[PDB]
Amino acid sequence: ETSEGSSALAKNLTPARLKASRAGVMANPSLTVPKGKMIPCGTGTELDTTVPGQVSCRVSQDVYSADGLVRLIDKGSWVDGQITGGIKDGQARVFVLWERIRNDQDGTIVNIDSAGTNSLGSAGIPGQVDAHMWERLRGAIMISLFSDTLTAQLASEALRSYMSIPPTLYDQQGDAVSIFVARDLDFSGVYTLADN
Amino acid sequence: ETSEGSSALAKNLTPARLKASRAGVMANPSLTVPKGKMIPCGTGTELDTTVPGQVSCRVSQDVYSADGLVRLIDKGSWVDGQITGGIKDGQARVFVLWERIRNDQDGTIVNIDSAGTNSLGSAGIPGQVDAHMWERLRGAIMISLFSDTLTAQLASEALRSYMSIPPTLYDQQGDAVSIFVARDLDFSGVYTLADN
Amino acid sequence: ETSEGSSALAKNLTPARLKASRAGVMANPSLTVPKGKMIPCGTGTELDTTVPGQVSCRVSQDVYSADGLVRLIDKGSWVDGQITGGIKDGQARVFVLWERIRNDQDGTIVNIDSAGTNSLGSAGIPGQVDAHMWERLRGAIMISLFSDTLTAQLASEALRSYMSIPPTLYDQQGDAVSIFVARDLDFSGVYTLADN
Amino acid sequence: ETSEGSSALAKNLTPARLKASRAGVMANPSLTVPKGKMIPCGTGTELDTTVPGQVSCRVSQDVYSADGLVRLIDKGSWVDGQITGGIKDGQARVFVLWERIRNDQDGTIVNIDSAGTNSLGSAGIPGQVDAHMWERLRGAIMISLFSDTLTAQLASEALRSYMSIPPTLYDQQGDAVSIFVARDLDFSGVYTLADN
Amino acid sequence: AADKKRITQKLKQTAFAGAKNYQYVMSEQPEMRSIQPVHVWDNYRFTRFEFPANAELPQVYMISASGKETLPNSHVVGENRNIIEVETVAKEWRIRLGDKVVGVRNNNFAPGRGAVATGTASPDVRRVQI
Amino acid sequence: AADKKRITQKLKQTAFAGAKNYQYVMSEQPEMRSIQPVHVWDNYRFTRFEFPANAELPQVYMISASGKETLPNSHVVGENRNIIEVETVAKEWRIRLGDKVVGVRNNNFAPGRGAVATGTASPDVRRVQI
Amino acid sequence: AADKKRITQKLKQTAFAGAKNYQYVMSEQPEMRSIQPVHVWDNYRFTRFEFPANAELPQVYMISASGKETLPNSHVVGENRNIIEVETVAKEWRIRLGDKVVGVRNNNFAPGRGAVATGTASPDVRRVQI
Amino acid sequence: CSSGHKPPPEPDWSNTVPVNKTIPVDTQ
Amino acid sequence: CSSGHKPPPEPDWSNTVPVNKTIPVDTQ
Amino acid sequence: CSSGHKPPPEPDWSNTVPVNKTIPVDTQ
Repeated sequence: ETSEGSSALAKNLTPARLKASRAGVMANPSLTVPKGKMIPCGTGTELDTTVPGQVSCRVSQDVYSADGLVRLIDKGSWVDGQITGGIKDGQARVFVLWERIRNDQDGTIVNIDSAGTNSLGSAGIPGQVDAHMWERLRGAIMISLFSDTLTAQLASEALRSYMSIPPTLYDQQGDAVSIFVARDLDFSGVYTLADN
Repeated sequence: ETSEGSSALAKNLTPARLKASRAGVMANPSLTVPKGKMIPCGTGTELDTTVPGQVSCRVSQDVYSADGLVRLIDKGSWVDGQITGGIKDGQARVFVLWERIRNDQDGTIVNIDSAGTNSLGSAGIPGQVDAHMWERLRGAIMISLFSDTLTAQLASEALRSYMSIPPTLYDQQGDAVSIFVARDLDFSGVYTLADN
Repeated sequence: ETSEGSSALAKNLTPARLKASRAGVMANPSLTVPKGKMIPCGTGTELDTTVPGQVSCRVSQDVYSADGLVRLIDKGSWVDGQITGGIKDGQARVFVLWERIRNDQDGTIVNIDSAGTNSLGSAGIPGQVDAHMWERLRGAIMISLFSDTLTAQLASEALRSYMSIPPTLYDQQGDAVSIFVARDLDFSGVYTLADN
Repeated sequence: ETSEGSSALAKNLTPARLKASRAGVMANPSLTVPKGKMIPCGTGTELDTTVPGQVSCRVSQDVYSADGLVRLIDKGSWVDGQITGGIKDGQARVFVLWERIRNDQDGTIVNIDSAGTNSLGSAGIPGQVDAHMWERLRGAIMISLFSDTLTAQLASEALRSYMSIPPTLYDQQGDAVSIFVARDLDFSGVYTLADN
Repeated sequence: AADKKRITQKLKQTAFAGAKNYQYVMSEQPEMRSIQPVHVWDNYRFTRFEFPANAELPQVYMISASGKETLPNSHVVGENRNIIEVETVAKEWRIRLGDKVVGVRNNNFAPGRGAVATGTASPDVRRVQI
Repeated sequence: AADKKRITQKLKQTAFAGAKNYQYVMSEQPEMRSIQPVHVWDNYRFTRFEFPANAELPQVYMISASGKETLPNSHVVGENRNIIEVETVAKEWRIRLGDKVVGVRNNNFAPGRGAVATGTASPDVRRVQI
Repeated sequence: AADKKRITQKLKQTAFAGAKNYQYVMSEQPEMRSIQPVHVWDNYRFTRFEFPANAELPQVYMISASGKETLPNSHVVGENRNIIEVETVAKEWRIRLGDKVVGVRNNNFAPGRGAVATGTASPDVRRVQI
Repeated sequence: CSSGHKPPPEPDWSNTVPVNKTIPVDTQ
Repeated sequence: CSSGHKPPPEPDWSNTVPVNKTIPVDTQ
Repeated sequence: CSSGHKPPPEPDWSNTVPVNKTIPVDTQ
């Protein structure tokens, strides 16, 4: 019951006394495929965060391991996901949620629960903007032409209208893309060695 | 009872420490038909999210498995669904909920509970817009011609009127369409091998 | 139940009677890698706090110990992180949360939970500003041209609109950067001596 | 249940009857390094309370004891800290929280939890002001040019906007600085005598 | 049986047969050309598009008879694994991938005939309900 | 086995082989030149870019066939540890790093051929499912 | 062992070796000059800047190849303890300290060569994982 | 009124070279 | 309207000197 | 618009005298 912002300052003076991090080794790369990875897939549907609902990609080239010496996750791993719903206003790009990455021949599903990103790597696969400024505007614009024609809160209210409806997006089909699979895959219960 | 947004930031610094994903194999393709699939059906009714209530499609070509080597789900699998109710304003397209996909000769029902999508694949089968701007507008427009004729919140209130009534849609009959069946079908309790 | 601000003043007169600090020795440098360090990594994706979600860097040169005599943390330690979401208005730069620093060949993961900083060292890796003043402005600007054309709270409300949407940022790919790893790493359970 | 402000006055008449202070001796100087000290460090990063997050200094010359006859705390004691977040408006200088002062060769960490000060000694290491009056102003200034162009609470609301966003600071790198280590260090569990 | 299945399944891998259509024609753009296929062929709609190591992964779609486009349900297969076996009708095929956009044409029409009853996907194996 | 693995894993380190492409050409800027590589070579897309002690750490990316850029999934490896082994397709490669921006070009095309089935990443070792 | 370590650690103190670069050139300002170093030398980036008693404590940084500045992870070391051993790449070095701002230049380039595998920080001692 | 979709990027119809190189075998 | 991305900083295409120095060996 | 950072205080490039005095030994 000392001061609180006494505490806070105190917290940030010796910076930080953040708790030590266990710098412990991931045993194997074939024990763990680290993220910091891209799942460089390839989208195979049209995309329109116009309408919520799913996009689908499948892997492109291969995914690898920690050291990066083994090739565990291979291509033809179809992923599926979902765009919960329309972007915001003039937002650069939709956001994408690749959920399960499944493999083709083998099996190798895995609820990955990562977002997708861009070629560039930035999160969310980009697209184009349907502003729909029309539908949001046509309201007061008919009405107001009438108040106008009286001669020959509606602005405020019209703004409360406007923000109501989201815009939409769009991203074309067959876009090169990737996933920031934000985690770790074990294929140390498939794949192991050896020669020749 | 540390900081909260201390936590959050902390969460997103080492990105992510999202929980490892079990990259485990779907045993068989004839154990599992993965989504990331399209159920390329064929709609056989007029559609009008004008009125809530059902559309019906039946499969077109075949649905397959994981590897994609077996053809389990075959054609003539009639699906039925429902459009809970009218789109929003100038929305590109209605949304569609294909519920049960039933099969014809065999049986093979299955409450699939997926949305439909487009040829393009984007979610929701598209259509045309009845704005109905008329009925929403005719209100203040009669009244206001009277306040006008006094010479020869109604705008705000007229907007509260306007948004009240939804628009509607429409999509024609016999539209090529598909389903993002957002899940997995087992026909590993029908279909199995073999030669010749 | 004396005075309170009696207390406070009293607190700050003999300044401080802050509690003595145990000036105790970190045993080893190879027991502890102190922060006050930079993790001079190298970013390998485009960055856009436009969209929340992850960036990725990997170490550049080496990280060292307390005395600084041993080289424990070595290069090729890929880090991954996250930008929870867009900067504020004209904010110099996004903020960055490098979470887990993983090592390559070895293993050596470690949820570090530190922010990134700049070449300069200042916290958060910088970037460029998409103001997006457009989308925030286009609202009242269409509407108001209409109230304008009546001749040929909307300002206040327009401001409540405006602040709503964040701006965004951007920082290019391959930026030299560093981490204020705000803590201590033990590699005294890897690395130890000796000659030659 | 006498009067209260009867009490208070009474309190401050015989001034004070503040409780006697135990004028007791710190045993040793090598038992205690008193504050009233400066930890004359040397900052080695750019600083910008623009962005919250850490600065780092390392000691410059030596720190001493009570009598000041022994040199216990020596140089090369790297300190790290944190600027919780941007200064206020035109504030002379950021505030700084040096947290842990760690030593180099030896060890000698110590969560000191003191603020930094200036060469002059005044608390908080100074810097320069990014007012950012721009971003705070650009709001009403676009909008208002429109209300202006109608011819060719927005002021109040614009002020509520304005104060919202903090300014920022800046202090250059390699600034001579010091810490009002607001406490006492024991190195009477390292360092003791003697000759020659 | 366990071993009964096995033998069969191998039988099932190999069914990219029947009398193929040998000629696929493609487009040809100086950008396309580069990352083109190795061999692309069909017997059915079950079409294979093999790829070289160093040839990107396009995304291809089918042109249904509607003429408008559609997306095929495809998969890739092969030890090579490069090839993409697609299991949807269409003569043409696009092969987009960002800017670029090829569009191999399949070229056969034995019209009015072809249908039978495979009885699985591939005719090798079969469906003997459980 | 414990010892079975080991032997193999060493086998797996060394597979930067096949018939390499020897010529990489790079750009050349007076700023670039300085912090250039030692040796940069490829046999595949599995490309190595060795570095000297005193040569900075660029960040490099791949130019997919789309022509637009992409970021490779790379790693560095080596006792030297300096080299960066990248495991993504691309002829060219950029090698940004702040202002500066090199862009070694790889230079080979045995087109239409190359694909096989490694069967792991590197062909030394193998995948024998568990 | 306890005594095994010790012996070694001493071995590790002394490794400011290899073939040094002897010439560092500095700037020279009438303000700088004063609080200049004693000896400043390098073999690596592991660079030492010794100081006299009566020479202030600058704060120095490195100029990475980007040319833009950076801050080195440094430490000082020595019985003298005055010297600052820095463990980051860079030819030049600034040496700011308030107004004042020196900037010793390192002067060597054996380019394209140098890299090996120390195997610790300093090559004396070694890493034999636990 | 509104806009529609843009008709698709249309591949070279003019130039037309055969796909296949050598003659296909079965991989799988 | 809006702006796009700026096309990338483009490396020297004109001057073109070979990369490799000596001939590569395997390190690892 | 906005301002940037000010490019750094730049040391004497003109005058250039050698650093070292005597020749260095190892301290530590």
